[PDB]
Amino acid sequence: ASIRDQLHTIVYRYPPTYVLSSEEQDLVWKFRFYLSSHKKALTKFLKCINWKLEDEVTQALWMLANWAPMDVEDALELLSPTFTHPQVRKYAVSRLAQAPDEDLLLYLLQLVQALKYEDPRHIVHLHGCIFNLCTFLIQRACTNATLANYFYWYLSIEVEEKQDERAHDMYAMVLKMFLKVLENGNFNLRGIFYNLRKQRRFIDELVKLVKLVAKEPGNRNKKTEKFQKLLAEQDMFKVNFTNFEPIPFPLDPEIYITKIVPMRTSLFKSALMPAKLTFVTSIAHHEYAAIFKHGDDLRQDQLILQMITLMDKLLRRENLDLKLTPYKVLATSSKHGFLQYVDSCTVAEVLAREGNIHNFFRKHHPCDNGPYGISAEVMDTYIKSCAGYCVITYLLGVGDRHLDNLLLTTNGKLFHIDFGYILGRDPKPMPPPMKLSKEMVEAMGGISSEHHHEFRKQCYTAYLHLRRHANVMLNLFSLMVDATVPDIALEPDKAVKKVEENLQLGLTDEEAVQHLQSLLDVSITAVMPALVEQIHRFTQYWR
Amino acid sequence: ASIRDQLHTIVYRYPPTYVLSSEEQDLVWKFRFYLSSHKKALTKFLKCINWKLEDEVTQALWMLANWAPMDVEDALELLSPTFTHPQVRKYAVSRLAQAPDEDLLLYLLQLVQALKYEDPRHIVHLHGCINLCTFLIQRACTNATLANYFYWYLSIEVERKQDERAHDMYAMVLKMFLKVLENGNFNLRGIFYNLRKQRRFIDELVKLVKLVAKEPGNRNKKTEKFQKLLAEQDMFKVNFTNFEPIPFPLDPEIYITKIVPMRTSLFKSALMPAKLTFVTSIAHHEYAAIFKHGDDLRQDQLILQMITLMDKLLRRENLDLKLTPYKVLATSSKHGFLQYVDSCTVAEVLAREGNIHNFFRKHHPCDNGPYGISAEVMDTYIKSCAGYCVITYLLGVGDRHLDNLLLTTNGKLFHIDFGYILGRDPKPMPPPMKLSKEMVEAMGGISSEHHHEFRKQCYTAYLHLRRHANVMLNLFSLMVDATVPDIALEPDKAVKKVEENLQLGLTDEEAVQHLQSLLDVSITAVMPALVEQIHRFTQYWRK
Repeated sequence: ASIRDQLHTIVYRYPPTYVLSSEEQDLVWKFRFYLSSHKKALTKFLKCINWKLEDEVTQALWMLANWAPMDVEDALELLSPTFTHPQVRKYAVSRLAQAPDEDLLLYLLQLVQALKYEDPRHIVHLHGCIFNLCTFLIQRACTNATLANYFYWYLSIEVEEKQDERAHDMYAMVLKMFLKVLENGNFNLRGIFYNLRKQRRFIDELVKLVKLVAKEPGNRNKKTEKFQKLLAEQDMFKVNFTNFEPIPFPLDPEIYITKIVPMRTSLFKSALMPAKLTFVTSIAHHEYAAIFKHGDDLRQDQLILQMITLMDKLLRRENLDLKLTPYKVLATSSKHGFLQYVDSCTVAEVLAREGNIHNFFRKHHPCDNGPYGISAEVMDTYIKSCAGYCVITYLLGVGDRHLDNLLLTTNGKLFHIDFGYILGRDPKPMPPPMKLSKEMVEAMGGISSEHHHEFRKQCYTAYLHLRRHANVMLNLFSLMVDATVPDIALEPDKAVKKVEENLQLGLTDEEAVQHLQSLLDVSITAVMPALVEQIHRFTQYWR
Repeated sequence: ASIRDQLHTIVYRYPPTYVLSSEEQDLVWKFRFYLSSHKKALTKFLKCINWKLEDEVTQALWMLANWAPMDVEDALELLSPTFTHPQVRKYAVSRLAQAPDEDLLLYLLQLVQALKYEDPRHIVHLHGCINLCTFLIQRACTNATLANYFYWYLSIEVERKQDERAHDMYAMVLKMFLKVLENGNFNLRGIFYNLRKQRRFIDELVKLVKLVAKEPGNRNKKTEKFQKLLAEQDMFKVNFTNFEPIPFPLDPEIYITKIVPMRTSLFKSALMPAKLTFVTSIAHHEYAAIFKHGDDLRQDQLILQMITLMDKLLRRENLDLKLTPYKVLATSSKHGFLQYVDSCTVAEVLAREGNIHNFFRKHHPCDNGPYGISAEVMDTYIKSCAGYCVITYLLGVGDRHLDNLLLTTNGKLFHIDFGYILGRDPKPMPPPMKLSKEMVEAMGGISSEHHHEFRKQCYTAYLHLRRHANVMLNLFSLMVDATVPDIALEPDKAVKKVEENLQLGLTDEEAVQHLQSLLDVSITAVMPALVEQIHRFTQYWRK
């Protein structure tokens, strides 16, 4: 019908986790038969059928075979715990199979959690065969070396020591099966297996060394000295850190390492003391650095970093480059991992060493002409980084921000780090909704500036695009409900709702921008002491 | 042609005071030939041609005469010093001829001011005889209320070294007008007889009032004296206890027979206003007015004309914000009349009845009513609030306090007194928007449905007025040499101050955002909970 279409388009194209559809179910259904407008339609169609009858199930399943094929993002929802039925799940797996590896890696973290939701019987039967989704992950991980790397590391965190007992047992089973398939396959499959073993041996020895450093009494500098001496001690360990045979790096399976440089290694002023390491690579003695951190479970951080990477990709697709830095994390075990090292200086360091951010930029990229005697791109990128981070931190509810927590680079970028507080948890009783240092606002030229205005403009458009891609972020959050990420595990059932609450999906675009602006304004006013003075004066007016 | 067609629609609909299109006006010239499309086309056309010297002129008039006739507002701009051509002004005055008497009444204040602009010759040759001055006179004679206001607006102005000659011109003009009335027919003679009747009365009331001031002492003492001077028959040229019916200078439709002495009271203000009760010719109806001896009232009367103009525009849009444009006229500098509306000051309401709701509750209590108040009173309150906030913002009205704002039993809120205009405040700060704390509680505070409607009403009033910006700007233009206190300090800046609050550069949503921002600061300042929250947010980055 003429209007019939709009009532339905709002349903295909707006609600994402809504149970909202009810009567709609009967109407979508009657129209379900004539027109599968979009893949988006299909996810919606699915919701009403499995509701009870088998007669309903048979008709719906046929509808599915012919329907315009779902997008991976929607397929993700299908692996979700809400839909029991074997045919829809086979279907979700077929949709992923169609996907390219790069896309598969992004989601993989979620797919590993997705495993929890499949029937154990499929997993036990495959175990029986060696001694769809699960067979699929193994089959594909074998196909491509970097995928295998991630698959392995994700499975290991899961396997190591109520319903947990059941889930651990399942993961243990997947790992034994994956490892046994690899040992057995050919040159290409065995090659993968040998490499994983080399990483496994290397990390264990690395862990032994860090523990010795941890034990040695002393301040940062004395411990770092002990750490440097240890690396250089050859054949005190099962591995010789000064030389080894090439091992694909767990953060980046693409780079082999072969060496560490004992004297280049530092420890962070951070309170857990991360090593930095340098390695050399298999190529032309290149360096890599990474961090190695031995205090917390990096899982919450990989989730957030995965989230930042995803958002960066979506904005980049729409031709919005907020110059974000989505660095790499893996955890090894809970309690160790790596993180990518990006050349950066924390804001507090910058403030203490140079008077203020502008001075810092100006030193690295002076341009007499302007904006502030700083080359424009640097100003432009600082502005974009700020807006991307401000919106992304708000959406994900990142708490516990401070001057140690934000960093800068020489190019301009700002980014965040250390995502221990997430989804509105904070060590302090307050917000602000938006997280901006007085220093960051001053860095922008203050309240009225070609640049500050530019910063707000960027937040709003960033916000609008992110809102549009709510389906993927929400589906991914849905799969992390039993995830063993601390902040999520406090009320698992509330986590997705909170992300969704921030997305402000009810509101119209014009309305949503006003909302962000509102949050932005309180935050900036409380941070700037003249604005607080102005409010003090206004109260004073009415007397 | 097509996109260039859009750039054309851009020039007509958007600005009234732009210097725009200098190299570009000849571009407008090119498509103007074929496109005397609509009225707004014209005002722009004239701006381009006339800047150049001698033949552009003859071509333009042929074009003008051929042009789809100009709207009356456009006409207002043509009277100004920006256009000095005799022909164009003739045309502008022909446009005025088209206008209804009511529209004339409105513009007539600015129309009187318009006279200051050329030509001096017209006045002197019409005087010699014994087309703008002529027009105004001819029409004053047609309409009795028109004539009334014309007379009063003239007599104030006749009561810098180069401003001294304008006075001369006003004088020449008033007397010509008065002479036409003397020499006129039955009807003109009648109006004239009535204007004179009004003078004597004004002078006799002035004498009485001066004598109340001459006596020194208490407020009760001065009222006693006032009552006695009114009751004293024939100690004055006019007997105030009863006199021959005269049309009220404030409201020419009403005639007055007498004043009631015992009913008169004096106002709280240090300079002490008198409230008079008048009896009218009809059904012993009574009229209440205020008579003020202290200050020149031209500033109050501009603001009220503007409030009245604005109300009409809104209501034409069928937005009735339930503003109250009480009529004001200044007889002379240092005395005039004010329409009186039965009202209670907000300070007065608050001291007498604890809070504002109690006041509304006293008069219109409904048990299922919002606040134990009738639903309609709460609505009329919200709307008046909204209306006034925006109008006050636009006109930059200062010196707001709780004696300045009064409430009716009906729920309307309105602003009483316009000492400070166009941004001037005795006090050093805004707030840009004026809301007492008590007013917001009266709405039931920020998290209420009424407060939301109030804001929603603000934005909407604002958007609409923006659309009618041209009328207001032109009205203001003709007020540059006005003899209003606040225009006189910065004549050149005055128009620009109103135009700036209109924010025409902004697109509609940006405009709404802008207004949200001002409302936000203004309301936070006032509410202590909102201030404390800012305290806590500031505290967040401290440690």
